[PDB]
Amino acid sequence: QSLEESGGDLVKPGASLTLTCTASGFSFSAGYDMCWVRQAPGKGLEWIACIYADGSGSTYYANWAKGRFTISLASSTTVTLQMTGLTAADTATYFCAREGADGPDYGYAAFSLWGPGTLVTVSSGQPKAPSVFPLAPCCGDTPSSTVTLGCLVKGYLPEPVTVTWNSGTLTNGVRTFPSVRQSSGLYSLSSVVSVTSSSQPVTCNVAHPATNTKVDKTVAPSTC
Amino acid sequence: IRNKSVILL
Amino acid sequence: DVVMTQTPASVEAAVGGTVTIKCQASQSISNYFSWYQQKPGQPPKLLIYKASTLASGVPSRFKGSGSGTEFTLTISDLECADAATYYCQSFYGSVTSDYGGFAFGGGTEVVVKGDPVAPTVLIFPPAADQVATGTVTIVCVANKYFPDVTVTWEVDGTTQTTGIENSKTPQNSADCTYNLSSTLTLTSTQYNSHKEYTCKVTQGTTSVVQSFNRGDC
Ligand SMILES: *[C@@H]1O[C@H](CO[C@@H]2O[C@@H](C)[C@@H](O)[C@@H](O)[C@@H]2O)[C@@H](O)[C@H](O)[C@H]1NC(C)=O
Ligand SMILES: *C(=O)COCCOCCN
Repeated sequence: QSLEESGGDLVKPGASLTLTCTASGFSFSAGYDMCWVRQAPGKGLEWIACIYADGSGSTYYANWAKGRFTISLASSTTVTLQMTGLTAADTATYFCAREGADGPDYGYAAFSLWGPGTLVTVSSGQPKAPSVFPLAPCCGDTPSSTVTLGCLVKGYLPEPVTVTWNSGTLTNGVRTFPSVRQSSGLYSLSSVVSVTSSSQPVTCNVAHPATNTKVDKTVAPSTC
Repeated sequence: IRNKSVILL
Repeated sequence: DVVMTQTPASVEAAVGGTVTIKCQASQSISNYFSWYQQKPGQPPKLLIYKASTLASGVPSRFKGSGSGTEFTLTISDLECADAATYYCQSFYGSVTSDYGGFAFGGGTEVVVKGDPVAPTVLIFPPAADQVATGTVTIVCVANKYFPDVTVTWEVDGTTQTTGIENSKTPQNSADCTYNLSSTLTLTSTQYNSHKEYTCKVTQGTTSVVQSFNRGDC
């Protein structure tokens, strides 16, 4: 059994947005609740709402969320969250979670199964696809049979971007750093990998879903 | 929430 | 609504040691109380429910205890893999009214102190296509180090005080080490007006310095 949230995006203050939680490996039935929990960047967990999974559709909410948020069971495998009146205070990763249970009739009011989250960014800024630049040692440096190369993913909004190397086949020793918000208000992220210089050309594969951007950069072993 | 409270508490 | 006051906000302990986290409830609550482990970029993982019951696969060196208004999580035999932020959670409600829900503590960042390791440092001049955009971003990476470092940038030996961002990976699950990426952003005019670009990474009485000369790249 697993969960996956979708629908996060960049939206303007005052906007509405619907998120979706999709269950795999199970379908909803009596005995537990499905719930949403959010987390603002760098902050803690904050519960939003739950819905009975038993088919009644009964819901209950955090006091702050009443009136702006609605949780629904849209199908036997999907929960939705409709958000309205959004401000910067609602920027957060939104998680779907299934209440755990140790008996067949009801749950134990803790969350045993979680999705990876979907990010909602409430901002007046416009979408911006990143530019990707190779990272390689100075041309004048002495070559080596092993070298650390990388990619700088510069100037995007909103988060996230994803980075893989060689279509996901290169994973050992990859360091993909947390994003940083530059003074321009746009984000940047770097990723590096250490490889054997022979018979090993490395390409970073970058994706920015908010603009439907996919870009590959093959990184030459130096700035030459 | 009241029903859940009745059950658990 | 119940408020959970979780302490400490951050704690450090050696590999093999013990960390203790306390959560105090603003009113008396039931033992429908839980603890979660969250690693950066991941969702929380349930460790304990009903105050002291271990979730499937969680070892007993995670110990939940307490009742009433004060609950405790004790993590012993600490491993580098335990580096994470931990949260308590209360379920609360009323049999009489439509009041209740879930309250989380504010979290505790756990740092696991492994062996001290000095970083190795790499510097990356801006790709040739950066300069025509009007700004360049230079990248410095400090690899595989513990404890935390301080990064200084120099341009022709002068310390930079603006245009710098730093980003640190989570602690490595095998050896507790960090990695760090530091970026210095300048206009193209600034970049082309100077020669030597230096990243200095300091760890107490140790410094590791890496430079490049623009004319050589
Ligand atoms: C009260 O709850 C009963 C038990 O339902 C289980 O627990 C609740 C809290 C939900 O998680 C639900 O999905 C579970 O199946 C229900 O059978 C009963 O109908 C409920 N009564 C009222 C009046 O809501
Ligand atoms: C709580 O367990 C479910 O709450 C459903 C909404 O409240 C029901 C009002 N009768």
